Amino acid sequence: WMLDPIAGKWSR
Amino acid sequence: WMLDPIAGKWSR
Amino acid sequence: WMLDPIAGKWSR
Amino acid sequence: MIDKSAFVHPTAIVEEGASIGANAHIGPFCIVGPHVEIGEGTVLKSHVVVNGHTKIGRDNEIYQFASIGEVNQDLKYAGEPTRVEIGDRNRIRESVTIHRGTVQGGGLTKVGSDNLLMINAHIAHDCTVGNRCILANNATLAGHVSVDDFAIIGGMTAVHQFCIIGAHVMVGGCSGVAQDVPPYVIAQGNHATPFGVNIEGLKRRGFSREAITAIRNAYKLIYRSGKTLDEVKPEIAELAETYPEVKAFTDFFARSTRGLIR
Amino acid sequence: MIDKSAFVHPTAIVEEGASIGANAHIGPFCIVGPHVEIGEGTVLKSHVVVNGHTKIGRDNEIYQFASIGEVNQDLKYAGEPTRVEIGDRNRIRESVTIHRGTVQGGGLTKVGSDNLLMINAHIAHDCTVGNRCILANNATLAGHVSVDDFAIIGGMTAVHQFCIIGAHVMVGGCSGVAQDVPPYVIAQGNHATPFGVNIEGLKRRGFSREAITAIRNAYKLIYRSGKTLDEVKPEIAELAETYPEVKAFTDFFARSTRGLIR
Amino acid sequence: MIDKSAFVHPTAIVEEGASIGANAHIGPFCIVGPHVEIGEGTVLKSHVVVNGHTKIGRDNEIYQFASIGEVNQDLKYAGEPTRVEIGDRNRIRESVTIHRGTVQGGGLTKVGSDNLLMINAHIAHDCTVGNRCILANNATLAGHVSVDDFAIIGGMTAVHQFCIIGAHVMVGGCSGVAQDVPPYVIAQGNHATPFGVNIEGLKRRGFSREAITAIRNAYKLIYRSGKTLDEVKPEIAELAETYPEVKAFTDFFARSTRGLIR
Repeated sequence: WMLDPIAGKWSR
Repeated sequence: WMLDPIAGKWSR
Repeated sequence: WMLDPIAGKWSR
Repeated sequence: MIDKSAFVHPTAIVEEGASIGANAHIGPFCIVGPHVEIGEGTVLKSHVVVNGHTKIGRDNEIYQFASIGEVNQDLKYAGEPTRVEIGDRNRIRESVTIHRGTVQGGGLTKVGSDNLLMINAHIAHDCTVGNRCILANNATLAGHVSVDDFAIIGGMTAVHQFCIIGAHVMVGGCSGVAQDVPPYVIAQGNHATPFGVNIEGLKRRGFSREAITAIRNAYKLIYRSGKTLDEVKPEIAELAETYPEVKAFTDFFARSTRGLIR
Repeated sequence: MIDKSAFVHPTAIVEEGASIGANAHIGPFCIVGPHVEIGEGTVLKSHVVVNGHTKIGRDNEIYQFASIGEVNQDLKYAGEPTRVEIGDRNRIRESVTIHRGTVQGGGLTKVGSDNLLMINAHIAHDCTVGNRCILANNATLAGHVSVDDFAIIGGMTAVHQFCIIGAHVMVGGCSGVAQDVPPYVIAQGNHATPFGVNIEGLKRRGFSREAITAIRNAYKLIYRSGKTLDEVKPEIAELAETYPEVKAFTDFFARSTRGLIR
Repeated sequence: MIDKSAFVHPTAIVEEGASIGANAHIGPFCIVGPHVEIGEGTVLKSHVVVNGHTKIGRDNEIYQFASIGEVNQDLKYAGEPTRVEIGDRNRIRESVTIHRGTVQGGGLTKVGSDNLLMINAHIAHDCTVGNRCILANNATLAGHVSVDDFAIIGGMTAVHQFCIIGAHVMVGGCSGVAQDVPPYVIAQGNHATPFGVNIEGLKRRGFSREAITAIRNAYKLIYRSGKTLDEVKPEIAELAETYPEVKAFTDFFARSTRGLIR
């Protein structure tokens, strides 16, 4: 999965 | 109208 | 009391 | 090569290979890397770092403590020769960061012309910013984000990876944008939701009364009709046959990958 | 002129015309423009840009990567010789930005004395910051904002254009302040709303029990009585006849242009 | 002393007493104070300030406009010789600030190894950051904060003084963390609340199916059982007897001073 550190999430 | 870019608005 | 300027509070 | 009419401050470091245009100004303590091209009349005030494979247009003003073309923050990036392109007449303010692309994201971070990038605005790898945009203080575009023409992104707003901010959009301050924002829309909150049409923006930019009404009608189709997007797409395309400004919705729908803010 | 007792680092650039006071310290890689006045004992640590028509007082400490007196971010600004005034004993931290005024806004950005401006705090054109204030990390004052004495603005808080933050106010972190905040009030949220009186602040600053009670009573008139502001104004003025600390409300009401946070 | 294999740019200022390791690189316009130790292979790109009693490990990359070891923002700090320790292989991005400790807080700000500190991340006095963490753009740790191994703190998030962010935690962007976050938890909002277990993080870091289920069961004890923390502590300790990954909860409970986010 893609990490989006700015959003603070692992993308679903 | 006045733009407030920090608020992200056109002032009413 | 402790000031937390980042939180913007006086700590209880 | 450095044009004979360019000014390079004695304290600046311009590496051999850099291309500096006519009447450009490289201020004190700037660093310009060997793969950088700086266009005619562009000014680096002082304390600016520009590196990577980076092409900057004409008449830009880049303020102190900005970092342009730098290695991006993607953990996948491994030093590949990716690129930054910046157009003309941008005002790029103190501490702005514009990072190079990743191979995985297409190799290019792009910024158009006549933009105002306010203090500490961030343009991550693989973003595309159009023309006449405003990114307010601390506005942060995560990787792979598109910001279309005339869009205004409020202070401390973060746009999540892969999202599209449509043309003439107004994003309120301290928002978190997790999905795509259709053109002409006011968006606010965390996560950001729609709050009608940016009527004042359309007025100021010369949109006709008929165009604004049509745009409002398209907005209502998307958000008020109660129908799914697949149902309303042909209705919007139908409407665009009379009012060409409505075609912006169609073009946006074709690019949208994260669904619409609602 | 540069006072004989001032230190100017060999790498610093102080332009002819700048006035540098006794025992001031201009650190490495600083830039000081020709219209700048830096007062006795003021320290620019390193990598500081000070320009424009800018007067800075005594015993200030200005940290690296700060930008003081710089061209503001107002799209209306066109290079007019506007001003910045900064008082004494301010601690101005890394990456703080303080921008010059606009002609339209009165020509002056002003900061008082004994303030702490934390990392990346922003003071836009035409702001007025009083004395003994704290702006926490990334606190952002939009154009034409007033922050009165002793006010504390939390981390990542944005104050919208023209708003007044009253004396002894506490603004919680990550707030968005869209209207005026009466003195002595705790404000939080986006948009910010009131959460009672800053009792601890008043205690620490030597306010009497009677003064604090009166202030709480005034707060209740504004927010609990259910009356309009026009109704409660004379009641507050009446109360101020006995407790002079309450006059702060009256003085604030006279300046307020955006209405009160509620 | 400066190792013979270190590079120090002619424009850099390395003060006598600084210790610069083998194959380190001190870029243009950097300032390194006399109490600084910079380890083997560490790179300061350009325009970096490092001062105070500050020890930095091996193979770090520190980007332009970062301020490391600087005087902290605590109004109680009075110039005491407090410290910063930074480990190995950290990527410390543009405008990051890492401040020295206070005597009152223990005298030390500490950062481990293999961290990514994104643009304008702030590590205040007396913080302790572990290993393999990510602090996203504008992430702000107030004084005395602990961030445990593998934790990720989203963009524009503020962690309030004294709070603990547990191991493998995911904090969503634009959050305000006012209490302690147990290990393995997803936290978001202002004030931040829990939204289940960071399952994807545990997967990526090699946690077994059994360990993840046990962790989820512990989460349910804390947040779903309806019992108080004192009631569930021995139940969690009981569970940890079979699944040692659950012991992280126990160890965290012992350190927690501000109560748990709920």
